[PDB]
Amino acid sequence: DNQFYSVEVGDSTFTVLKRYQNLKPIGSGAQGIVCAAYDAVLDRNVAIKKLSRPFQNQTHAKRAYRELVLMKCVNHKNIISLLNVFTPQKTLEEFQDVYLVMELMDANLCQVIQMELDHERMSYLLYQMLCGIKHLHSAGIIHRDLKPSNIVVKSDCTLKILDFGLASFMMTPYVVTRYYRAPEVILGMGYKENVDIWSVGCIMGEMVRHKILFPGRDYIDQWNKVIEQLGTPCPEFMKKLQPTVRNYVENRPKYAGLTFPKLFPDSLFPADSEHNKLKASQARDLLSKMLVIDPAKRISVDDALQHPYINVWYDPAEVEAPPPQLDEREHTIEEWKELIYKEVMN
Ligand SMILES: Cc1sc(C(=O)NC2COC2)cc1-n1cc(NC(=O)Nc2c(F)cccc2Cl)cn1
Repeated sequence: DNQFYSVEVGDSTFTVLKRYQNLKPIGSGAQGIVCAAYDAVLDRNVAIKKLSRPFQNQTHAKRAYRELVLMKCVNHKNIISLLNVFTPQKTLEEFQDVYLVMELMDANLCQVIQMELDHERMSYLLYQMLCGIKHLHSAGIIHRDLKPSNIVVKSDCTLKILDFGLASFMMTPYVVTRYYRAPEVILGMGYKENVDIWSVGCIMGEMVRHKILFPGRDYIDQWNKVIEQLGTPCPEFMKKLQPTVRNYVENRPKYAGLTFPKLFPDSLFPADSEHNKLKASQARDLLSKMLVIDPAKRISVDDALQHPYINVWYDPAEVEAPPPQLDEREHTIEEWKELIYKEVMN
């Protein structure tokens, strides 16, 4: 008789529509807790994400509102699409949580990165990330925070990006992962679409090396790892930095940088047959063109899709699609609560 029922999944209580049965924990990040469930109405398995009090603070509220609005806009096989959105609370006064429902995937890209992948699967996963980023860019969305935990895949190698990136203080224990951010984000520099190509390079490099390329406690250690491996950037890049940051960057020790065959040796690639030897040199070539500090010299998404390691998956039906407003204002808890509540109640 009650439209909703509640079940305990670890430390989180999930109050969901009775169509969703056999809820089980699968993962969790920071914005919310996630469960697998059987949807008895659609006769299919789904993933349910709980957003607890999204209006509680500016950081939570801006992301919750933006991702609800943008999700209804974008329509791409490599970008998340919601099956349902609901709240168990009946009024704005009582409104507390938002539940988002999507197709159930099998793993996040962090799990995939740990496995040895042949060139067929590695290049197909990179092709799909580039198709998804291309669709985001066509909709006027430049991501800037693409990372493995926000990318999901199924057993058949299909892939979907879960979030829309950057729009600051948080009193929670969870710290954000900054290892995939481009130099232009690390150094507050101004950016174009190919800021996301740096993140694809970091992901690709980690798939090969099975270790994060540019780790660090904060941007200080992270920038050191970038220059130690790729080398000190050109003076043309140095002239585009803001004066205070430019002084910091030009006063670090000078690094020549390691060659891409040295950063990614043949030992890390399946290099047995002539077919695989060519694919490994093509994979290194693409890494060489994405992991470029200066965005004026870094490869674009469209040119990355045309790279010989990627273009073996090209097809006009999914590379291109028909494109389609613009929100970014500060609000009180009450105003954010009503903006998110109105979006949940279409
Ligand atoms: C990372 C893993 S692991 C795994 C698994 O164990 N599958 C086996 C097969 O039966 C159990 C499934 C997934 N998976 C995660 C999502 N979605 C979100 O993380 N967020 C998310 C959401 F849920 C709902 C809406 C929005 C967002 Cl953004 C989808 N699939």
